[PDB]
Amino acid sequence: VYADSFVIRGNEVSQIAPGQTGNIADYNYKLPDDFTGCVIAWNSNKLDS
Amino acid sequence: RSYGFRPTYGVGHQPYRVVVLSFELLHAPATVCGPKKSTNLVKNKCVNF
Repeated sequence: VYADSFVIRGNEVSQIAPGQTGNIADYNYKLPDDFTGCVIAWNSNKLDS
Repeated sequence: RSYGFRPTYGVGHQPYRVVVLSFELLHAPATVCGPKKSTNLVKNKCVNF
């Protein structure tokens, strides 16, 4: 089981997916094309700003 | 739920178009089959009917 956690900006949350490129999908976080599993995200404005 | 077809996806996630045919070889008046021509009905002889 693989687990990882990090903090980013909201505008680059939808970019977190296979097949994406740009600000966060090429300089910060990239995933393979044959990825399997699940993706979990939530808002954390009131405790990280 | 819906699908998310996009051309940039690799082979395996692209939409495919499939048609499947169904037959049934029971005893009933035949209506559809291949191109062939009949022959005169012979009787009282050893033939390959």
